[PDB]
Amino acid sequence: EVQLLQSAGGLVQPGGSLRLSCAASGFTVSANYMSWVRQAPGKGLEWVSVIYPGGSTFYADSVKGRFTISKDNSKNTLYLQMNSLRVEDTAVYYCARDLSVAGAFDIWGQGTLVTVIVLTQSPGTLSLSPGEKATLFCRASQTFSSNYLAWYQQKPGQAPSLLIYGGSTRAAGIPDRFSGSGSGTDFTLTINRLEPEDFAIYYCQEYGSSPRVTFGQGTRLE
Amino acid sequence: NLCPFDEVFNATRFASVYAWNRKRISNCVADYSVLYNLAPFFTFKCYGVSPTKLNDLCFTNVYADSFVIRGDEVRQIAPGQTGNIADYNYKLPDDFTGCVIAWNSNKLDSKVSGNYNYLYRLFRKSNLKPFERDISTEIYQAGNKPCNGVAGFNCYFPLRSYSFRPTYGVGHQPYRVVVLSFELLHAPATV
Ligand SMILES: *[C@@H]1O[C@H](CO)[C@@H](O)[C@H](O)[C@H]1NC(C)=O
Repeated sequence: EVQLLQSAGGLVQPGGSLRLSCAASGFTVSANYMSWVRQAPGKGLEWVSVIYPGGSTFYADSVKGRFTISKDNSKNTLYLQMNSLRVEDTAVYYCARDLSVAGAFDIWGQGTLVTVIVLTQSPGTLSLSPGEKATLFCRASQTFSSNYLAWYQQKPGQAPSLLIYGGSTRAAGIPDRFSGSGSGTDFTLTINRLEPEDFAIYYCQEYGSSPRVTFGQGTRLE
Repeated sequence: NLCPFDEVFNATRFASVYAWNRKRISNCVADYSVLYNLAPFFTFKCYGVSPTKLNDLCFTNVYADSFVIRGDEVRQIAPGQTGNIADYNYKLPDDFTGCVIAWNSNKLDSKVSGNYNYLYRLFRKSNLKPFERDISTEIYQAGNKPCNGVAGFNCYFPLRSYSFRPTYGVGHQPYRVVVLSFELLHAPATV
């Protein structure tokens, strides 16, 4: 029943610093990997930073520096230091844990928004009455491995989670609606039946190709 | 006496990352121009000393290490920098003398079903002291619970293999890599 709690916000006009306290239960920051992903308002969500157990850390390629992730084993609380920012930095910040082989970004907190290989989803946005089989296809460019694919569920007002981690074997709480099977560069996401919580946005996912993790823009399914 | 370093370079079997082969050279002479010139291995870029001056340098003994890693990992294999494999599996002590050999033998490395004989290690409590291996099959627990030494959700098995195939994007197919180190001892240098 591992859970996560953090809080930050405000700052309608620029504030140089801001610190959010990612406090965890069931695991420690020194235990395994820690990750951060920010979701811009109505835009694609991208990777920013991961710390490696033992001290090593990498930051986002888009904006090198200006951040500082520090791992505190004393408090069990993860803090991400800011120096100062500009516009477009604002987004809801999620702190999450990853292991990248049997689970990709397994458990996420609730998050909050600060203020101041490519995957392309061919089907696009689909609206459909409940009761019909649906499919989603993810297009790539470097014909990577099937084991590196992941797929995610997102519902408004709910922090997104995962359904299948490897693209072949479904994670805990298997749905008999979604399925994972891929050939070549395109990996099929087919759906059997539609449920009220099922009508939602979905993102193709790739992990392990590099220390940085890439996401897709996402498509709306309803 | 000719050295078996050419034999080591031209070897059918390389061990995986988690356990790297090690060979030593004694009372022998090694012509380094065979490595200096064009080889079936494409890349010869390395840092130890000036490669041309190698002839006149007196050196005691030679260490030979080989393994199989990924194409991007070939970038990170260099010393003085931090990577997931390097910090956890194979670490090069900085200021070392001797240098690195890199190439892609994709034709033999790739397998139709996937050559899974090659392995890596991605779970450890802390970092790794340079020039030291931990070939441990021990179940790894990270979170609060110890798992009683059994497979569980929080703990995980640290060892897991790659995924290969005959046709793949460049830079991700396995790369065979051999490295060597040079040093001096008080003993008569047998080189
Ligand atoms: C292996 O390949 C090298 C590269 O040309 C060659 O010099 C050598 O004779 C071959 N055989 C052995 C046993 O090293």
